[PDB]
Amino acid sequence: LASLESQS
Amino acid sequence: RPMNQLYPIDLLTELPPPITDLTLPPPPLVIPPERMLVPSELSNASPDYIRSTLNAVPKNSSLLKKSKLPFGLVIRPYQHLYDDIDPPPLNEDGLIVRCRRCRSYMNPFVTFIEQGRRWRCNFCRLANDVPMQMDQPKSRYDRNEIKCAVMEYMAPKEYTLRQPPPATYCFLIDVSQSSIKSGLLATTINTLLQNLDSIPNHDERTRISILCVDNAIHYFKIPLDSENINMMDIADLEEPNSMVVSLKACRQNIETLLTKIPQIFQSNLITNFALGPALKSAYHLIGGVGGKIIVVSGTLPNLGIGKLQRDSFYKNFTIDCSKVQITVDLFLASEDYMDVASLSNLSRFTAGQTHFYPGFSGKNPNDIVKFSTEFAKHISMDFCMETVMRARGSTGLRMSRFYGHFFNRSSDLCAFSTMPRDQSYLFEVNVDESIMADYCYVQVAVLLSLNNSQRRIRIITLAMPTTESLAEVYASADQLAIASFYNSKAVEKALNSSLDDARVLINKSVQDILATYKKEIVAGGAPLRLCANLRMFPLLMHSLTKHMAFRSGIVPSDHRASALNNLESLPLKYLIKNIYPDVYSLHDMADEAGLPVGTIVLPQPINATSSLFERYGLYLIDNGNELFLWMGGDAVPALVFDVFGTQDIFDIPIGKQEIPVVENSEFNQRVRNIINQLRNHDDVITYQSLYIVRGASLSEPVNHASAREVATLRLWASSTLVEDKILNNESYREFLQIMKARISK
Ligand SMILES: [Zn+2]
Repeated sequence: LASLESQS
Repeated sequence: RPMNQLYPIDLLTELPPPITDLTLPPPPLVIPPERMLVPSELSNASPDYIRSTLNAVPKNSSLLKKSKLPFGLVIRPYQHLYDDIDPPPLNEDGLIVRCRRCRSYMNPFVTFIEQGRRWRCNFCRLANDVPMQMDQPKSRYDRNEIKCAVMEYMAPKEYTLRQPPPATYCFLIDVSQSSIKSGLLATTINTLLQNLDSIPNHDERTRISILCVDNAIHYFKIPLDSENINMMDIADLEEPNSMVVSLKACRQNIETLLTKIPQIFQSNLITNFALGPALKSAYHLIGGVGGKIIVVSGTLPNLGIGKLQRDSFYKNFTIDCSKVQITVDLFLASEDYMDVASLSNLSRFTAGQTHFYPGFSGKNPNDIVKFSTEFAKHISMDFCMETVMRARGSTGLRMSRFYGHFFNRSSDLCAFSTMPRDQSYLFEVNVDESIMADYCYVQVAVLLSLNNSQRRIRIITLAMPTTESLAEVYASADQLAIASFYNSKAVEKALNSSLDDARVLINKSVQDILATYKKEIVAGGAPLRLCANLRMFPLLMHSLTKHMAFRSGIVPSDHRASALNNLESLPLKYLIKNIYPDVYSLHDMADEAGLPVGTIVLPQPINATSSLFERYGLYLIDNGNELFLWMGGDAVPALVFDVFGTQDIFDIPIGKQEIPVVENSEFNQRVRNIINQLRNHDDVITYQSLYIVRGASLSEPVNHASAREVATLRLWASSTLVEDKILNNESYREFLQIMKARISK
């Protein structure tokens, strides 16, 4: 879900 | 600029210590109105959400290493058990302005350049394009992200992979024999029964499940109330619909079941509790969407995988949980060994919590009260799911360590399968490259799924001045934050190295500082110098060493682990009180004290030393865990009367018991008043039991049985006054002297 928080 | 100034003091001249400082706000955050787009108090982050150990950040590494002051962040995303209380401003339009490179969020510290067409990121100075959407009767400057440091957003579709989950609860209950006789089962059932409407159900979707466990795992199928018991046993310990049901759609049935349970295992003679297998059962029961497995027990795991003796299967369980967003809560209640040191790892690494009830026994009407209250408040607590928290730092700042309950392996990202409301956290910050600007910043972000089927993002942006002046670094140090930092370092040193190492570490934190201030800052005699804003640090670290979590001497394994678990997750305000107690002088209480202003007025606190305990006075101690009502042995029959009804002080209630209501005694009402005020908190579930202790008189009579029971109280209560010499540990006065001796030549 870091993928989502970073929105990179 | 208005940089906070150094206020030199002599610690040796402040005894007893000015304990009123424990309640002062940290040093100011010196930021002029220009650095802020919309200058207001709300423009910079409040200390209630985030507190830096340093509010005047060293402008480079060499200066930070020289200060010997740690750089950390006490972070507390939520402020109350229920979200409807004092929430931050909420954004709904869906516009989320974020820097293309660092990915930080739009905040009060960005700068609009070139006709406000593009914004310069305050974290990485990149030039970003201002969405034209940022100007749709209000302007861009009426938007929370630009007005507030602490605000929230309604996350767009691209911040969710799957649809927000329903709050799901699985109660893994111990129906073994130890649980029947202690009454833990009854108390647990009754409490669920009395609070099925206290459980959060903001979207009518909350789902519940129930597992009773002894040597086998007992399930239950629950029909919709509309279509009007089924117990499914499973002894194969090597081994959905209607198991995890809608609290609303099956309310009566859930109630009907809960009422029967106690009858079922009523004559249970089995002493087994297959926690491990039960956990896996619960796991498969909710792994689909994720949720909370809440365990209640008073019997050490003794069957199946995970059994313990007077492990590491759990540590693997937590890793699996991180995969399916599951959190584990533990309520351990019994007179027998429960190995909290080991079970606490379940909660610890899943973002949950562990609560231990030493000596629990339904035979004591007061035991039930504590467990029941805390349990109820616990299940009434709001929480998030699929949450992840990250702290970004401006150029030069790096988050290195992360403390508190949650899952974190090799990232700067902390995962909360569910994020509770009652805990606190801490991030260690490093300064790598030298900072060029006169300000550095830290932005905490929380990508969460609330228990209302909503996806949100909570942001906390903090701005701090930079400085090359050591003096300035010190003048802006947050003693309570710093104390917190070392508290965590201590829990790590212990839970990983050794208790003694911990003490050694705690005492050094104080030495390094006292030594550093001395040599790096510049008439008198021989004082112990330090600035006013750090004037409580030595006392706290010293006091910390006497805490049940770090004490030298004997401390039962469970109590020690419990103490350590609590200290590491408690909110700053409650951590300081757990280390240093609020003590109240009641017999000479002010007339307002004890009565409202429905909030009661409390007396001013007195230092934590028995030097103030006159032998004819009344004192009340609050250490955050319990309350101690100490009545001097030489109490005048009049006082003894106003409080317990009798004039005979040797007739007083002893031990864990409440104060009786003495009608036509305003004083008895004021005491009982203060007690209940100390019990009301909307940010923690803690229910503080009362222990009534009788001091010693000059003419103390014969009661050999009690003598034993009572010596234990006077001892326990005595050990709370952390300023006194206790056993092989020196007084605070001496502690200070010893330090002067060490930082000298
Ligand atoms: Zn940036």
